[PDB]
Amino acid sequence: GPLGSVKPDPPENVVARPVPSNPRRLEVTWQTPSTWPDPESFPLKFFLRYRPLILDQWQHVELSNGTAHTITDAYAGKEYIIQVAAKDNEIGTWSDWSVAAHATPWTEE
Repeated sequence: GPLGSVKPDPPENVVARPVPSNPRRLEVTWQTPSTWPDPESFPLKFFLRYRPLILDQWQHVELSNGTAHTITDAYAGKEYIIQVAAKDNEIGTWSDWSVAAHATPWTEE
């Protein structure tokens, strides 16, 4: 493609785990795609967006080099659809929203 800055494949190992010590924290962890070689030499910008299952509010978080995002803005009583995208810091090769992780922080009741 763009010879080098090829559109990064959908992030892998994308698992949103709920913190039992926080009824609103969602440890959204992930990793670079299997197709992606070195995540260091190629700063992969991850675009995370968490929208409540009761409100159509698509958030916008940029992770220049984040692989473990912790969001305390997640509702424990409602599911959160956190979609993760990929892109290259060098050349703008925006990748459409792929992985749509489903999670729910510690439902303290």
